[PDB]
Amino acid sequence: CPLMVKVLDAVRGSPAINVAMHVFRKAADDTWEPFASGKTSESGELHGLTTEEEFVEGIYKVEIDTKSYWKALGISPFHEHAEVVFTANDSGPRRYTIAALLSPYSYSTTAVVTNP
Amino acid sequence: CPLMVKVLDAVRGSPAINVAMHVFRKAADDTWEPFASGKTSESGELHGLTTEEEFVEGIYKVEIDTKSYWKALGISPFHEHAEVVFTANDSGPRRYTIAALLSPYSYSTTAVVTNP
Amino acid sequence: CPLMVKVLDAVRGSPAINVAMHVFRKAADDTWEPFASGKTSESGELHGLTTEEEFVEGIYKVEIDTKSYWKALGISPFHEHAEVVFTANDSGPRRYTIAALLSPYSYSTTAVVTNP
Amino acid sequence: CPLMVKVLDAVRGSPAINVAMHVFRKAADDTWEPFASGKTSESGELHGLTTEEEFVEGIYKVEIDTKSYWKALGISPFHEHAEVVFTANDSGPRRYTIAALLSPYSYSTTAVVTNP
Ligand SMILES: N#Cc1cc(I)c(O)c(I)c1
Ligand SMILES: N#Cc1cc(I)c(O)c(I)c1
Ligand SMILES: N#Cc1cc(I)c(O)c(I)c1
Ligand SMILES: N#Cc1cc(I)c(O)c(I)c1
Repeated sequence: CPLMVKVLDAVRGSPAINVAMHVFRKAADDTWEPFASGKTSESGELHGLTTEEEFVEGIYKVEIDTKSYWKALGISPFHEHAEVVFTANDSGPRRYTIAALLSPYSYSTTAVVTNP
Repeated sequence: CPLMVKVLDAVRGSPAINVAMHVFRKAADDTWEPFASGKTSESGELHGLTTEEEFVEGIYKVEIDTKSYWKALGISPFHEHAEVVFTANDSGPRRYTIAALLSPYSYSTTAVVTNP
Repeated sequence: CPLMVKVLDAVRGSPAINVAMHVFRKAADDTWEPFASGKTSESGELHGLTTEEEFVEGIYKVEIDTKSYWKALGISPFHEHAEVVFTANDSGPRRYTIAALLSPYSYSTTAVVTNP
Repeated sequence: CPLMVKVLDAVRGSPAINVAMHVFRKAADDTWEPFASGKTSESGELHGLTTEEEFVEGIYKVEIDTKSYWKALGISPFHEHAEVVFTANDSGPRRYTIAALLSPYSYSTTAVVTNP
């Protein structure tokens, strides 16, 4: 599991559960190709998006569907989604944890990058 | 000032100056059409992106080149850029301030939306 | 304006108005001596806390009553208050902007420090 | 383990390791009494601060020594420490995870509160 995403709800002080996300990888022609997808568990975490073999060097984009999450709570939020765009594995394989901290009109995103 | 972007440097405790960004508007075929652009001033602010007449309902994307900012300071950052994607003006004109608070491995973005 | 505090509401996407705060300065016996206070304006800003002559080297604490702010909106928040503790003016006068970005279960605070 | 604190370094994209913190609890006379202390592990986490039996209702203050952390890296940061002040267990026993995301001139703190 070289890529994990964790999402927290800053309004309720809880993991953000059942948050969908779509992961793209930039292709050779500079377009976004589908890479992986899933939704967060009861812990706010999404594990198992990819494998060490599949997660090669590249530019990846994680699109977190924050709008659906807020709308289901009756909140009309600002953002369409929370986006995270990054180059991965440029200097060899790494493990990435992406955290997203969500409020209706604000989000933060942080990466913890470790060398296995 | 229908749309203003303010960028702060959370490492140095200063406005983030000379930060380049492009703004796009989503087209009917889901592609991103060029809309506005500029770079932040010595106050970290970018004013004059659009006018009220031009800034109508749509999904807008602000792509902030945070990578170039950090690289100019000799820091290898995580993100390729900071993206802010939002629907604007769906209830008629509003004034939007997008704030971005930058660190090498983390950013936060917040919107202040006011009715004229 | 040697010390200014700006407070934003990350749930509603607005300045946080009428937010009360007290500023203290640490005494030689480690107790907190009253220094300044006020509440944020309709722009979310609190100006006029001190003057350059009065604002000398020390450890300062800004105690922002975020709990009362959320309770007035019918939200039970996590924090009793948001505290910002920092040494100021140890290299002579500077100008300080303290920003606080508020959510019920999360806050961020950033400083912008400039040399006059 | 009803209280856990996790600290992340937003400059380096890593857990903040060996970060000291001191936890106080407000006494009946409105003074801060010592409650617990420790430092973060290699994962950025501090477990075992207290027990279910000892962690009664009260107002608690976690003081995270962020200044020593940055200084050891050669950075002169803004804050003396990152503070988290909260009422715990007001409606029965809960489990608290406090996360702190650190930059030299900015920090965020978020709580995840769960019912066992
Ligand atoms: N694999 C895969 C996959 C990638 C994307 I981008 C998706 O939106 C979905 I649904 C699946
Ligand atoms: N923001 C944030 C954040 C909160 C928790 I709890 C984490 O484990 C990580 I990694 C990041
Ligand atoms: N965080 C933050 C923040 C700081 C400043 I100085 C701003 O003007 C705005 I808008 C947001
Ligand atoms: N128990 C305990 C304990 C509480 C505090 I506050 C401390 O600063 C130390 I050192 C230990």
